[PDB]
Amino acid sequence: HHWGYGKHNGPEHWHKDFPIAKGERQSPVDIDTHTAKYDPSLKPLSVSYDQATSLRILNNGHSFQVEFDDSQDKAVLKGGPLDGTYRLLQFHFHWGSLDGQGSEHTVDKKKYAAELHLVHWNTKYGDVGKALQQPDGLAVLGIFLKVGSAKPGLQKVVDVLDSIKTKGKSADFTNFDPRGLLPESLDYWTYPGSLTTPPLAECVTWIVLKEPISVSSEQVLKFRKLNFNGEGEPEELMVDNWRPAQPLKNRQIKASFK
Ligand SMILES: NS(=O)(=O)c1c(F)c(F)c(SCCO)c(F)c1NC1CCCCCCC1
Ligand SMILES: [Zn+2]
Repeated sequence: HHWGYGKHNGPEHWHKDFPIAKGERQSPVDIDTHTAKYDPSLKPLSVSYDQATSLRILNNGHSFQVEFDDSQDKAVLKGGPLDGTYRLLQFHFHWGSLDGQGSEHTVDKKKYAAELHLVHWNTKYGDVGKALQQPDGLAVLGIFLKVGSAKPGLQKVVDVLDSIKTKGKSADFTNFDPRGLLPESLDYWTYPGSLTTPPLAECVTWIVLKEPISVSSEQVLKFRKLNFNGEGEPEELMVDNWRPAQPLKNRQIKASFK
């Protein structure tokens, strides 16, 4: 609607329209690495992206999102903390105005320049809209971005952003391989949480990778040239589209490693 990221419509306002914003399993959170307990019962994640079919990229006025065909079992996530199979629906990012900010999760209070979310839904619920109504409906793979060397697998995304500068713009984006956005290691933390944007539904198993990816200053600059506004309204750069850390409450963050 009118929710967004500014002073008058940002995260501190969302609770008026979405009261679960003050719920018991909200995301993101700070990852206290000394308190997260290694769980030797967790499994390696299985990330099977070999058959992914990207379709389109879209400026939705909050972020940009790369969508996939999830009408069968092509790109799927399973294992780790998950039971059953989760299909990849879309990925999007959160980023800052300055490199010292932009991530939603934090690690010992450290903020990363950006955070990538690969959003998957549990096939036992048949469609994403049903899955949003279930505590185990979605699995989101979160990957930190730091600024350093370019990520070559990101360049195709960055090069299309000028064709989707404003809200409501989209572009075919076929043949994109999300495998090129992953770091080497799949070591992760996991905890039960929520969407980080309205409706803030408490339906997500979070899987946050420990190893960040590096992206170049030029790449992240291109994110920051996007607009929150649509073609013809005052220009508002799309930056600082992150929700800060929420109370952990009665949750445990588990580590897959160490
Ligand atoms: N971080 S996240 O996964 O919760 C998320 C955002 F933070 C976003 F800012 C966005 S962009 C605008 C939301 O409509 C997003 F699509 C998602 N993805 C989902 C939320 C919207 C509901 C539709 C389908 C689930 C994906
Ligand atoms: Zn997100």
